[PDB]
Amino acid sequence: KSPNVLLQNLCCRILGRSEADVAQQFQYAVRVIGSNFAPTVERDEFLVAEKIKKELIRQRREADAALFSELHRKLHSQGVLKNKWSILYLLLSLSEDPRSYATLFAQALPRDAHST
Amino acid sequence: AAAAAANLNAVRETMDVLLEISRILNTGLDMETLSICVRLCEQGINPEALSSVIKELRKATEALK
Amino acid sequence: LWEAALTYEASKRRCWERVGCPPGHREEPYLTEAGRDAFDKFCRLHQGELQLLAGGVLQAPQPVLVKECELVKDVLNVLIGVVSATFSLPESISSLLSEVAEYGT
Amino acid sequence: ITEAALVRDILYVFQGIDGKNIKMNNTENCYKVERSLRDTAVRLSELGWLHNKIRRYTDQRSLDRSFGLVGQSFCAALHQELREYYRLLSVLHSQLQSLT
Amino acid sequence: PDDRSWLEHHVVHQYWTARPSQFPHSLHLHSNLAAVWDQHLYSSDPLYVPDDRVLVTETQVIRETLWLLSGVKKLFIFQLIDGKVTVRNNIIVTHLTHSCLRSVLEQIAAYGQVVFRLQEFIDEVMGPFRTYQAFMWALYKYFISFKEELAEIEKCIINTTITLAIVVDKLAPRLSQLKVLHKVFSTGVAETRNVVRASHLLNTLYKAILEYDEQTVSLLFSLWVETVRPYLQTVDEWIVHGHLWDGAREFIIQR
Amino acid sequence: MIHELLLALSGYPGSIFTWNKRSGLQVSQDFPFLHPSETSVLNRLCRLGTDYIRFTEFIEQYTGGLHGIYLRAFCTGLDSVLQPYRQALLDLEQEFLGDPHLSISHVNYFLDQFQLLFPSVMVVVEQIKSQKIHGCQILETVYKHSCGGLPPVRSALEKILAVCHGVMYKQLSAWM
Repeated sequence: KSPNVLLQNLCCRILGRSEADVAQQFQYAVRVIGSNFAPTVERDEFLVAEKIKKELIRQRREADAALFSELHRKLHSQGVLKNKWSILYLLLSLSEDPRSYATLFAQALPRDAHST
Repeated sequence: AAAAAANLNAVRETMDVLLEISRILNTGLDMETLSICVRLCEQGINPEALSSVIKELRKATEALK
Repeated sequence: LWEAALTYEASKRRCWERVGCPPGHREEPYLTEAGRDAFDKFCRLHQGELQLLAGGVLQAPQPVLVKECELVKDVLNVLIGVVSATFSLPESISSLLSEVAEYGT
Repeated sequence: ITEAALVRDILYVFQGIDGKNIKMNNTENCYKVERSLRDTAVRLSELGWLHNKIRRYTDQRSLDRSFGLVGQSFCAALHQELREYYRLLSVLHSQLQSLT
Repeated sequence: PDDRSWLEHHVVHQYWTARPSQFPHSLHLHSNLAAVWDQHLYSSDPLYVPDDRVLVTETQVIRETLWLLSGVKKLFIFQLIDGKVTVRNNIIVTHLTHSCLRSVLEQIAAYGQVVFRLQEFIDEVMGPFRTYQAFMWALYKYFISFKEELAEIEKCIINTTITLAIVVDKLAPRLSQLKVLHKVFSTGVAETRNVVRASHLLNTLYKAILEYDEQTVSLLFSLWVETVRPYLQTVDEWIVHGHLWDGAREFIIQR
Repeated sequence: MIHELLLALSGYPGSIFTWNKRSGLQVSQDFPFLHPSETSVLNRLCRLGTDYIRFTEFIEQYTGGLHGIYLRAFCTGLDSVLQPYRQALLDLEQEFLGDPHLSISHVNYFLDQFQLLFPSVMVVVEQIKSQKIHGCQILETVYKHSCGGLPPVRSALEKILAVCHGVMYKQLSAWM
């Protein structure tokens, strides 16, 4: 598939409507995703790994934090996920709890100190 | 063929391991929506853009609920 | 495309001879636990054995044909009395076929 | 010398068992490598040194039935915590195949 | 090609027919043990004389074993040394060293010997005694229900991989009732007159019921009824007909 | 290597781990293809299996001298306590067949829980062997040891005691 109709499928998934009932949200999606396509910051899978760890310590789950580390082992045993950093950074950003500073935690380096 | 169905095995496994990772972090995406997002992530795409659009669209299906 | 194909099926048996997530391929049940291919093949091979042990002077071809329903129609009509290429005035079917052909004659 | 041997050895001295190129040359001292990588091991070997004390203690006092209901219930807690540490160690072994 | 391929499929043809094991097998350590042990022997410098046996997989032994335990026997696994079933040590599996294999197959052959002696008893009345003849029908009634369960399990192999340690524990509440009978009938297989050979057979069951006065006890009870069955007939006959006229009798008391 | 092992720890020792009644399940061949330290771990794990082998032999004969209906009621509860040591040997093997990176550490971790249940019941079986305990005084040395100090043997021995008391309600029912 071309990427644009894949963004179209995504906007048909979250919303219950089709793309004959809305064209502003999908145009907003093509506005933001386009010209900011394909990662330009640090993309090691270790950096995002230490932040889902940070989250499961804060939820007081030590069994799930070590269950994850074996789910993290299986991704490395197979090795079929092409961008291991991105889809986990995405799932980390959409996290919510089941139930002062924070910029001194790990942040992906921006890479404007290097011409890329 | 066969080894391309063994590749289908190594993708059907990973699609369940991420499904465990999705529920322990309790993201709102079910397996169908996550299926669009993993194909997007294969092509190379900024999660800092995508999470903003998902947090935008989820803010418009609870505003038009 | 890949998650369309992802929903494929696989066997219950897991290999004791492959490790690394075998999806299995089923060791194929015994020959007396199959039939109407294996039954026909068994009949054909025994018939060919008999032909070799004679020299070709015996001649029983057709390891299949006749099936059940056509023979049942012919035997329903032989009690009226009819001739064909099956009546005149598998291989064990000759034993059952004579006992009910002679009834109609 | 390669890094892989030390990484595979050091995950066993946390149980308190010597590796191949990691040996304990003195009882009082913690686990020693047999240059900077050699220096790194001192902070990691403190864990195996501390582990030996609790493990030896819940070995002896658990099967001491003149040590009372309290003390064997103490051993239960100590042994179960050492168990949850072995849970961690099992994962760390499995994530090999060298890891720093 | 057309008949050999169908044959190669259905009948496995690697442990009763000289043809090595053919499979898309790769085997990683968890089951690759026998090759690993042979390589360990070679690295430890024998030096020569390899270990070569006919090489079966695991699930095949399971199907064979279920068939043995139902009450039919003679397979290509399990050689007889006087008629007692024991491990055929010309067959190796892809794992289990050939020595641990020896132990696990030894336990199941130890179970199979008891079923062999019970089946030879059932055979020795069909080629009457009127007590042995009445005992084999009870033994037969147990074996019918046993064989049905084992045959239905075999169908679910065609539809699933199973190993030896599963089928021993799965069939525990039947092999447990049989182990008690292995102690009771061993004194009931020690046979002058036909009425004392019936009394000594009947009395071991009579004492084994009072010993456990449980699920093996209902087995002993159902077996005891089927050999007090001739005695009730003869005692009724001695009373109401005014005579009992049988050879030396089927009742203990003589006139 | 774990199908020999999860059968060596049960009642099938093999030529590698040599069973003995003075101390069984000892390695007789050091494998160079394994890690050098792992063998020590294995021997520690092997301790558990030695007890399970001895426990089976005592149950194999049963079900004045040591014999009676009491010894066939101790064994009956000993069956039920030993059942999650049979199931936990098959379930691991089911896990191992797909996953290739898994190791001995998982088994050591998971079968650590019976090195508190098994040794505190080992003295109970050894005492009934070493003393002439076949009478009505068997229930005393169960009910004195059932108080325990550890939670597995705290709840285990009561299940065993129930069967022996159920035997004591067959004599005392025909009596009474």
